[PDB]
Amino acid sequence: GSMSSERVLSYAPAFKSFLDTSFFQELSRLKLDVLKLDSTCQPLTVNLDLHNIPKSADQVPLFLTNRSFEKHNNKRTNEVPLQGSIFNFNVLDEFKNLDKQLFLHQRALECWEDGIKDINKCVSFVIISFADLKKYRFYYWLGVPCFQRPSSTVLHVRPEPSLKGLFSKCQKWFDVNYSKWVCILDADDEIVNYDKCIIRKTKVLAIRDTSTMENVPSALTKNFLSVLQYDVPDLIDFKLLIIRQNEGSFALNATFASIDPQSSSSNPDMKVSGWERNVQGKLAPRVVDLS
Repeated sequence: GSMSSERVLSYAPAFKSFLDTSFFQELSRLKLDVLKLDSTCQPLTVNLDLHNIPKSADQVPLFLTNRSFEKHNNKRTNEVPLQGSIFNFNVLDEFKNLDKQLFLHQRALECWEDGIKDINKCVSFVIISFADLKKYRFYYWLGVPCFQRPSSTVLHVRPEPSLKGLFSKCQKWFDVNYSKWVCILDADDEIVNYDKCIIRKTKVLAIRDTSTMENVPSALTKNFLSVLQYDVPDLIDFKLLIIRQNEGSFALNATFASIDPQSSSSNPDMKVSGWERNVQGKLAPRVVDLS
């Protein structure tokens, strides 16, 4: 807290769920075929439209419909595909008593394992559900596994406006490279795919951000920064670009720091979070009456 404008970076939830009636109708149809099972997990695909996020939003909407259950074969115009899954529980008591922290931690571990192989694959979402087919009442809860490893590492940042010139090229790069969440500068300031050997030298990382909150990036940022630390353990100071398709991109002069002296360097804890808040702002399932 000596440099002016130095702050610890804070975050916003990565997505907001919007499940339309066709999603619940399809969930219902499919559930009728698995009544003998205690639970099922089925892949989902959604299309993110980072160019047309409503002004009223705080983060990108995650639109679930009947089509989300379908195999996605081709990209929709101006939209980025995101894979997730739905875990449907046929016993309401199990839906309720499932330890949600453990469950999301398990999801996060898979994102982590994917991410340390390819940083662009550490993003996902999960829906847990119970569907009362008699009442046509549906309980659901969106989780977006966000992991901070080490749990005790924070990111100190201040604005780096001298980098603002890069925003346009980053927007265009993310448009073209629709399967990627991050890009970096190479040693000649060309925008390229993340490469752990290049970034260790060039130290400039840009992220496709899902938040629209001013100066506050998506919590998904935590995932990317955890992978970065694993990839480049000696990296302390670097430049971080938070890229949005609106006018809200921002660049940061960033510094990793630990708030725990007795923290394990060989076996750091991973903090996991990302359950969506419900209509009342509580960390609990949402309930929809479709009858």
